[PDB]
Amino acid sequence: HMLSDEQMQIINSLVEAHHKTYDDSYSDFVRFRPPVRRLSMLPHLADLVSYSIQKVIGFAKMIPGFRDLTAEDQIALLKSSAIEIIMLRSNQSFSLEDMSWSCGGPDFKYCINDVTKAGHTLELLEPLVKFQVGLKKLKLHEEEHVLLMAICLLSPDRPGVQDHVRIEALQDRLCDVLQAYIRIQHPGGRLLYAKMIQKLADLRSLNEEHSKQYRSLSFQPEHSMQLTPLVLEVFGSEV
Amino acid sequence: HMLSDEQMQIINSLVEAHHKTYDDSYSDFVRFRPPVRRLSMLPHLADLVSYSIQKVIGFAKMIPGFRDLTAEDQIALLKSSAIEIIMLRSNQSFSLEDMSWSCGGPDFKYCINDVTKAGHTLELLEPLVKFQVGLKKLKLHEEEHVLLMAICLLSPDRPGVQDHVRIEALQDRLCDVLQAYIRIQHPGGRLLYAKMIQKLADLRSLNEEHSKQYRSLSFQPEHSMQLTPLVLEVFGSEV
Amino acid sequence: RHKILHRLLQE
Amino acid sequence: RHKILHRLLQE
Ligand SMILES: CCCc1cc(C(O)(CC)CC)ccc1-c1cc(OCc2ccc(CO)c(CO)c2)ccc1C
Ligand SMILES: CCCc1cc(C(O)(CC)CC)ccc1-c1cc(OCc2ccc(CO)c(CO)c2)ccc1C
Repeated sequence: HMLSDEQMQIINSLVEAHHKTYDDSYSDFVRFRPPVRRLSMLPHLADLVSYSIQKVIGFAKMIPGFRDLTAEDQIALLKSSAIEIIMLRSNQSFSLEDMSWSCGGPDFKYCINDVTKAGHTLELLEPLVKFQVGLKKLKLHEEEHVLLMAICLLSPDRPGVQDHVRIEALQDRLCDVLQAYIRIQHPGGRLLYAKMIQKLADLRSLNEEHSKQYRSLSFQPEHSMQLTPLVLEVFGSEV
Repeated sequence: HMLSDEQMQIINSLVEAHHKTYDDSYSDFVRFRPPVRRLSMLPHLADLVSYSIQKVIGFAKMIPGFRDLTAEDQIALLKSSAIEIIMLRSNQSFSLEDMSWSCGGPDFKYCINDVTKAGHTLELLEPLVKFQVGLKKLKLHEEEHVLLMAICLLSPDRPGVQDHVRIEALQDRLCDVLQAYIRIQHPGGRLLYAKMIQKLADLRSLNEEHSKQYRSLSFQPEHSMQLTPLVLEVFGSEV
Repeated sequence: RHKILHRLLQE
Repeated sequence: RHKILHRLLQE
């Protein structure tokens, strides 16, 4: 068959949102606390992550439907998915060659080593890199990649969610367009969709691992004082 | 007369503390969020101020007596005096020539203009600069300057203070050494002491002004999210 | 009660 | 209850 107007209107709506919240020049990175190669990277990455949360929020506010959800639900979804949207969006700059996140220039190229000095262990970094690679290999389309982020953020199976009905619908509406688009626009994507969901599944484990470690760091004020108000609030455990 | 051993032991104790918490190279400034000349300076100055709080604390922990006070009293004194210790210590880098704070190099030279873009108004900046100048003119000695900071931090007339007795004593013990030292070691300081106290008095007004403005900014999350955990905690109103 | 998240979510 | 201030004040 072929996508409909509605299905398409959504695709253009998401894609526009992403271009508007993801700067390809990375010119904002120069404004973060400088990277330093005892958690010497924590300041710079904290600022990177904080900055990213801001973008993920801006992206969400533009997803059709999300804005009509209750402020409470919006938060529930963000606080539980944000970390995953960041892992998904960071892939856009992940490079298989040097196995790293190459952003602005040389200063903003984060190796597996750099990332180590931010308070996280291989217990997370190993699977994370694994994830980035496997995903980078799916050579998804900008439309598929953008959808996947919207599907992950509109997962009703997140703690704190109230209207576990309306959201379930929205996600369903998104999941179709993806299955459709791939069927129609992505030659050789006969097995893509299924593969993309397995990725939304891996994101839960990463989410899990990061949360444990985040608590550990978060408890030591000499380390939490290095974070940002937004990072503390979103990754915090306040209800 | 002439200072005693005790009086002197304190002077060397304070002076050593200051040298240990005030880096003359300012090499740490490069690690702050870069300055940008809509509150473009807020990030860099927030980091400057946060960094300074850390130093003021380290300085306090080394003041003879302070460490024996109750953790509660230590906090009461810090939270209420910190902002003043920072205004006093910043004078060490204030330059009468260009009427600015010249720190590291050109990047870390803050004009009256720069400081405007951090969320503060002339309502505070005007008297502040006025203060810095009048004080810079007293050409105090490192021993007098260091004492003055210790006297200001050990002011018992601060909200939250419990042991309003023991502290009153410590401050008294400090105020003498200053009156003595000046009498003995500072030619032409016949009127200095009195002039220095008038400065501890001006610090209360500045403290006052800054607090009002800090609240204003602090209430707007788009601005508070730019601050640091330590700045929020110390300048916050938690009891 | 999530000061920042709320502010960023409106506008 | 002033997490950071306490940590910095000890040591
Ligand atoms: C998923 C892990 C996210 C994370 C969390 C933290 C903290 O938990 C530390 C306390 C919070 C600041 C510190 C560092 C990272 C972290 C950040 C990384 O940055 C990828 C980087 C981040 C975000 C984007 C776009 O939003 C891009 C460009 O595509 C690159 C890469 C690897 C890790 C481990
Ligand atoms: C006394 C005013 C202190 C202040 C508070 C704030 C905030 O209130 C803004 C929300 C907190 C970050 C922002 C900027 C400043 C501020 C900071 C200034 O920096 C002086 C600067 C600060 C500190 C030191 C050493 O501790 C030195 C070197 O001697 C220079 C000069 C003028 C102002 C107005």
